Amino acid sequence: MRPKWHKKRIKRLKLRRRRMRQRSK
Amino acid sequence: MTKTNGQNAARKLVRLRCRNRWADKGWKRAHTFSARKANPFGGSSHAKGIVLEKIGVGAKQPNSAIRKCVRV
Amino acid sequence: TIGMFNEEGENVDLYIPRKCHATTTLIEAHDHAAVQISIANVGPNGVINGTTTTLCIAGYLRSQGESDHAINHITIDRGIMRIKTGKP
Amino acid sequence: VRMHGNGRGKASSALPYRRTPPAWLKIASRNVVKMVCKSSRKGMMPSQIGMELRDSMGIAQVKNVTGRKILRILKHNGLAPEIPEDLYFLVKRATQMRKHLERHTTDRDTKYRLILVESRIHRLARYYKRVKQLPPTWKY
Amino acid sequence: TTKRRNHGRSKPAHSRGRVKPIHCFNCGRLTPKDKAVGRFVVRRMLDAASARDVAEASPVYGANFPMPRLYMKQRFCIACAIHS
Amino acid sequence: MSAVESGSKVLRMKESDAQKLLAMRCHIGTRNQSSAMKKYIYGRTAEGSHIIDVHMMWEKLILAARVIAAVENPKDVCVCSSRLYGTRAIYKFSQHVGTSFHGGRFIPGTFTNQIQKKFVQPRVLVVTDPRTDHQAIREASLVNIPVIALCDTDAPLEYVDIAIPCNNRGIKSIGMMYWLLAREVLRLRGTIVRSVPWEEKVDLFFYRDP
Amino acid sequence: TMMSVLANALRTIASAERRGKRQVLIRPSSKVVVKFLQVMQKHGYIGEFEIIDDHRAGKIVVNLNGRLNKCGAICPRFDCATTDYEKWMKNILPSRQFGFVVLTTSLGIMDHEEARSRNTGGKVLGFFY
Amino acid sequence: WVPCTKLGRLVKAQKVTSLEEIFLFSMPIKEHQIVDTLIAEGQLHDEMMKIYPVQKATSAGQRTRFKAFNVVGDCDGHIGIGARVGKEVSLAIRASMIAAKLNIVPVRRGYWGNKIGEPHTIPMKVTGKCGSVAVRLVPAPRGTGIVAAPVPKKILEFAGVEDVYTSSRGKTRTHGNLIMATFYALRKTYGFLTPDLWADTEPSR
Amino acid sequence: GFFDADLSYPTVRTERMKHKRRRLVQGPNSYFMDVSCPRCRQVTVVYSHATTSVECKGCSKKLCRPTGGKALLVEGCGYRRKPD
RNA sequence: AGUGUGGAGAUCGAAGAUGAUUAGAAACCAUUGUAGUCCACACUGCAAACGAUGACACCCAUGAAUUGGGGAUAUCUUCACGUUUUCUGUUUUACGCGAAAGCUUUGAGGUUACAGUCUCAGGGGGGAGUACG
RNA sequence: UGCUGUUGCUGUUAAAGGGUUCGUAGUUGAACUGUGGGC
Ligand SMILES: [K+]
Ligand SMILES: [Mg+2]
Ligand SMILES: [Mg+2]
Ligand code: NA
Ligand code: NA
Ligand code: NA
Ligand code: NA
Ligand SMILES: [Zn+2]
Repeated sequence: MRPKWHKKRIKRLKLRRRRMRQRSK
Repeated sequence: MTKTNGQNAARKLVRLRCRNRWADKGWKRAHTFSARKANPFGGSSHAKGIVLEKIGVGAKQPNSAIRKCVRV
Repeated sequence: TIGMFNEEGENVDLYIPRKCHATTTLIEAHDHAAVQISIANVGPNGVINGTTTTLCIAGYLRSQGESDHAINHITIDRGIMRIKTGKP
Repeated sequence: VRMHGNGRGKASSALPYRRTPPAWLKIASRNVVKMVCKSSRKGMMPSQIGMELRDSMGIAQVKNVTGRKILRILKHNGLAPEIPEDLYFLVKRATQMRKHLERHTTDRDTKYRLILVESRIHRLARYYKRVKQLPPTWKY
Repeated sequence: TTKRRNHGRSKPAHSRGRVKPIHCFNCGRLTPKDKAVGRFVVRRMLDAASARDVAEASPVYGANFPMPRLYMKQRFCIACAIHS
Repeated sequence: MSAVESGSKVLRMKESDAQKLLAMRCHIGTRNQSSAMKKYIYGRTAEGSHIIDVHMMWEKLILAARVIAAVENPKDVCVCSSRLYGTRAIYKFSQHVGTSFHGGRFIPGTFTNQIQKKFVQPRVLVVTDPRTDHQAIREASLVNIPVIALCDTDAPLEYVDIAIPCNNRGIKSIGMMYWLLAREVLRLRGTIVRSVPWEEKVDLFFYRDP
Repeated sequence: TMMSVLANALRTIASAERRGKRQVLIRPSSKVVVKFLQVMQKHGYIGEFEIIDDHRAGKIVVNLNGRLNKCGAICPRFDCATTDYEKWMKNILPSRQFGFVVLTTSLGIMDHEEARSRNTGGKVLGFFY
Repeated sequence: WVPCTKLGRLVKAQKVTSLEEIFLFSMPIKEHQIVDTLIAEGQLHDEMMKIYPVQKATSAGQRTRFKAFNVVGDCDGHIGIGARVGKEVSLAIRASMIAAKLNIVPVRRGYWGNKIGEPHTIPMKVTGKCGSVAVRLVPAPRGTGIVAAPVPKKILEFAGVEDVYTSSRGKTRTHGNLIMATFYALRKTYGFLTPDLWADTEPSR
Repeated sequence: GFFDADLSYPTVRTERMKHKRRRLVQGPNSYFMDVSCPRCRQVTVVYSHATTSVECKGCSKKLCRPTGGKALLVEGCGYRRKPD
């Protein structure tokens, strides 16, 4: 797909991972 | 152009080669102690094991066959 | 003395190429652009003397437009043209 | 010109090959030396002294008439400036720039130019201290 | 694969950094001024058939006094110029 | 060569030879100017016209004669002119000497295609205008043929060897120029010791309207 | 900023020689430049040259006779012993029959054939053939 | 044989009976019979390296043609190469041999150090380039042989060189350009101005 | 033409057009003059490319005028060049 | 573009709303409309941030032009312009080089005939500019 | 295997010039003090 859209997907996943790590810590 | 040519510039050339040598996939694998850690044999040429199951692996296209394999 | 001769005393050169009269460049067989011009000599009476002067130029000079300049300089040195104008 | 910026100009002056003063100059070297001391007393800088001598007196080059340079004469008489002339004019420019900037704080072009003149001062002051034309531990 | 040595605009290797964009005449797309195709057009208000009728019925316009025209400068994007 | 061997000075730009060049305007050149021909340009007059020095123009004329007259077979040499103004000049020039001439549009491949029945392999090739005779000059390079050309002020002096700085744009200018060359070559060969004057008429060389 | 006068001077001659010129102007000059030219003149690779004085680093006008193919400078000036001569000819020279490598020794500036005769080493300066 | 050129007539009339006359005046050769006339039929060996097909896509399919490469030489200082195309592989073979004989070029040979006996090596380092392939030739001492790849070695033997060092770069698997680059390296040996030919050259008519 | 130039001995017309620092040997471009003053009966030496104000004794107003190039001479005076 | 605090709010306009379109329209089209857009101060430090071409210095063929300054010697009004040189910029149109497209006094030239000085990156394609710190 | 390139590599479009500058260690850095004479 579009590399910009793929980068958006990566950013969303990283944000979700950061939130989950903060809540789980 | 892409080089230093000074007479007293041996230190720069030594560090340039040392750093760029890590870009070799072959050279880095030999000089990294993490090598042979993921190798099941542990760096040796042969190994012994116990046969536990028989499997059949299909051939990749454009070839059609069942390759007889064994899980050890 | 032109050519290469071994210490034995035999000339090994199969042939001797011509040399350009402008830049001393060896004329090669594969040129197919170099030219040779013969200029006649005329005696006091006004008639040719039966012989000619030969000069050769390379094909590179012709292909650059500099052949005319070289000829106008070679002919001055050899005496087939007057370098300056007359005096009233 | 070239130290800072993209300028590549070449304007300058070319000195003559023959360093013999012209035969029509009737002034003795004693009068020339006496005349650069008077001008230095007026408060003029060495560069301004040479231009006044050249413009309205016929002395094209002092070194070719008296045999010694203008700053050498002033140093012998103890009238040389406290700090070198080129360093003095650079410090004067930087002082006026900072006075301007304390009122027009959004002038971001003059802040870039101010950075360049102070880098020039540090490179210049480092050279004078090495040749001992400035006191050690001199800071701007 | 470079298609044009000027890259479709009149801006050489490095003499400017940015040029004010303008709107296309038809679609309104924003394009740099030096890249947009620009023409100046002067046109007659009426065609030959209509001009004769108006000139005959007008005590002001005629053989000596000519009729006014419309002068405009038109800048188009590269797509709108080809289609037109 | 203006300077004759042994210092005879027989071949020189006499007074009578001078008026012929100025009468037919063989020194008036085009307002354009090329770097190759800059040496042969003397100065610029009114209306931007450039003038060719007569001395070097005359000097190049004699050299061309010493080359044309040095061939054992006069029929070997070929003279070409694609411009219609030079067709008359090239014809009657060939009549007195014995060279061959061609006019019109140059069929390409004449000097290289061995299959073609019009194969011509001269040792000297002469053209009227280098700009409009590019096909003949270009083909001459591949076969080692020297070229003698009549060059105006603006001229692509490429692959040429002997250049005659003169005018070749006018009817009178072209006809006059071949008269000097035709008159010269016969004198060197020995047909006439002086030929002063000569019963041959310049207007015969002129391209009268057919 | 120009860092080597000799490298700049040798590059001007080679460029002018390739274009088939008759004279070339060299600017600026020095003692090493003039000494290098005298070695080329001794073996007949160039003609007469003139040095013009202008109360600064002067200029040299050199006459070329078409017998020179290429001249160049070696930077940095590596040290050459009496045993290292064989390796230098085999690297930067077209053959073992012609060409010269110029060295600066305690005796002076000379070609490698002369230096080997006097049993001297030095620093490589350039070459010509 | 009916010669169709002035030079061909001279070789037919025995006026020009030496190959160096063509090389001296750089006269182009238009007929292969001139070489056969000027060289004995027993001292001219010809061999063909390889033939590969080339295809052009058409509306209904493809069209295939064959290209052939030929090399000739006397093993004494002459070499020529040629490459022609034809619809039939037999026709391309015939045309290649004619073309090679029209590109005969002299080759200069020299000595490595001591000048005794007969020449055995090229005089100075030379290189030739065609496409991305470049071949460098270096003189070698006596009793070394041809240190070269199998394709360039065959060309060097036909030329008459006995000892040489070679090297290559680029895509050497493209044998169309590898053959053509070796030819330029050898052809360049007569263009170098060594001090043995500095002056005292006389012209001729 | 027909003459080959020499770089060590250039012709007059070639050297007269060159820049002062581009000549074979660089040199000055200026000179000095004698001025009889607008009203003073004295003699003054004035530089050609003078940038500072220059006055007289009996007509001490202005002997020249500064300019981006050669100084502009004040009218009603006498100027003559000097050797060297 | 985005963030914070105070202004301002004409035009346009992410989000949203209502029409069209479409098997379907969340879109392309139409009418609106909030944040934005504008200002001051404080953050952010990224772009097809491109000439996809690091900085300094030398040589180099032809014809165009054009911007700023200076030198010498045909017209107009009561400063502008014409001709030829010159220094600095800024563009168009040969040897040589390149796989080619193409570059070419302002190189991608002067390089297997390989050395002017310094500096930043690359080593088959993905995983991935991802994980851990 | 000049695919680690000191000898000896690539960086417009194939992998790869930093958005632009300033700057310290470091690397590099213009010319000159000199034609010995005679037999
Ligand atoms: K931009
Ligand atoms: Mg709205
Ligand atoms: Mg890329
Ligand atoms: Na819409
Ligand atoms: Na804002
Ligand atoms: Na970036
Ligand atoms: Na190897
Ligand atoms: Zn549009």
